[PDB]
Amino acid sequence: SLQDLSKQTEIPYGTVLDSAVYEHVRMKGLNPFERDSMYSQMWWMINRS
Amino acid sequence: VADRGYGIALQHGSPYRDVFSQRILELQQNGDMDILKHKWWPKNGQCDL
Amino acid sequence: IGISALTITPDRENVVDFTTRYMDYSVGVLLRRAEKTVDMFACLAPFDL
Amino acid sequence: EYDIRGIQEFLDKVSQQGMDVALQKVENNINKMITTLFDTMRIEELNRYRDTLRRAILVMNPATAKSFITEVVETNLVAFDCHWIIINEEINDVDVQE
Repeated sequence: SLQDLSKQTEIPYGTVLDSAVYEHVRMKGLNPFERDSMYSQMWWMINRS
Repeated sequence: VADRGYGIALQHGSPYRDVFSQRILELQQNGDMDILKHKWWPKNGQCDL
Repeated sequence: IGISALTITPDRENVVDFTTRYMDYSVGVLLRRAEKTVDMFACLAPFDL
Repeated sequence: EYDIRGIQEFLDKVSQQGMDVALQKVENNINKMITTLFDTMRIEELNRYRDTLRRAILVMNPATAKSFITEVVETNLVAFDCHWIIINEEINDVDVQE
């Protein structure tokens, strides 16, 4: 599952720059009022460097 | 953590705080607090924390 | 008329009037299968051939 | 598009009575307006800003109000208790139902 993807970090994952999915993850990850924290982890997989 | 910044009391109704804000901004820009922090929390102290 | 993998998003509903949707939008992830782990000589493999 | 000289005897008269009125323009790019909040404010400040939104007034055309509300309500900046007035001279019934 995407949860089981987001828990581990030994295989990295990402997406195409400026895509709708990219900005959607950026939006999800920064929002502290979000119910499901998973995106706030995945963003730190995608935002690296 | 949020909610909190440190502070110290002074006698009510004095001109002191009213004009200290910019002086604190000076002390921040000088890093004078950072010099005091290095003093009181030495980064290469007796032990690795 | 305009038609493609077009996604209803609120910022676009301000200038074009989408119909009712014909299918749901879903985010997914691609992976490579785990090959296979078992072979007939796995009991000899602790020594090189 | 709103010529802010309508709400200019209101922003006067109200401010005798000591209400804490605040303005804000609504951008042409609502999503990036919103995420520019989360990318640039303290968590100490968000928990105060979200206390203001509980009581708000929208002064704008309905096709923007539908796209603003749907963006606020979906990102959870408003709970089950807010009260937003929505004033205009012309809302047709198909938008009263939307």
